[PDB]
Amino acid sequence: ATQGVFTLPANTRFGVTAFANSSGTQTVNVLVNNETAATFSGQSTNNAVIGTQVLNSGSSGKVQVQVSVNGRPSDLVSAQVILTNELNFALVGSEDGTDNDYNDAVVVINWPLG
Amino acid sequence: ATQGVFTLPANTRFGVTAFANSSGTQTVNVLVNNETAATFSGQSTNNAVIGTQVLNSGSSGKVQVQVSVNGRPSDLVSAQVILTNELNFALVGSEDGTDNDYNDAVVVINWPLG
Ligand SMILES: *C(=O)C[C@@H]1O[C@@H](C)[C@@H](O)[C@@H](O)[C@@H]1O
Ligand SMILES: *C(=O)C[C@@H]1O[C@@H](C)[C@@H](O)[C@@H](O)[C@@H]1O
Ligand SMILES: [Ca+2]
Ligand SMILES: [Ca+2]
Ligand SMILES: [Ca+2]
Ligand SMILES: [Ca+2]
Repeated sequence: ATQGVFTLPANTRFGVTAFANSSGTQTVNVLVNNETAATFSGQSTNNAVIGTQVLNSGSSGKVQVQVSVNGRPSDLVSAQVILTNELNFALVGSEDGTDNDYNDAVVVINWPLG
Repeated sequence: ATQGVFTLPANTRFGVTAFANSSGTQTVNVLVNNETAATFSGQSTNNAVIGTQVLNSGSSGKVQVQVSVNGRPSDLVSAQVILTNELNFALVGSEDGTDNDYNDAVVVINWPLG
């Protein structure tokens, strides 16, 4: 099934943050309305933040997260969680190798802000 | 019900990251084995990271997140979500006022690392 695609409320500010836990350099692309709005790149095996950004969901609200390592797309896992019917989380995990820990690039999207 | 308390695997490294979305300074306390392991403090209305760190779940694996503003404890919402039976997220939201957006301090715990 398709992973890493989330439908946010339109024209809403959201935060996106990426962590790295891999020997390979992780590249995270954040797509809004099917067009690249942010790109994070970095390497770390200690959960270092390779990028954090505030974006706008745009007119369609469609937000897609893509992860790649040296041009090869990573396998993604994703889910959305809503707490007390207000606080939203869009979580993405990714695997670039064989150990299947799916933390090589961890992307957290949270909204609302402010 | 009790919120902000998660049972992690024992002696396991985990990342903890806090965001701020409020006019008040957020004080986030991360407890391990009922003892304060880390304290984040900052103010932001644009989802700025007021703290990110790698900690150890300890001999019991008990991790508690506490949030307070000007000494007054905030109301917490929390849940844990596991993706592909391996990737773990512990999420915390907090409310310091009356608008009930529960993003004033957002804490995300993720494991495993590396
Ligand atoms: C090799 O590059 C694979 C890779 O890096 C390891 C340090 C570990 O994080 C593994 O999960 C990751 O896929
Ligand atoms: C005011 O101090 C309350 C406070 O700050 C606002 C800017 C908004 O973020 C609100 O949710 C927060 O509780
Ligand atoms: Ca991996
Ligand atoms: Ca890894
Ligand atoms: Ca609030
Ligand atoms: Ca707020």
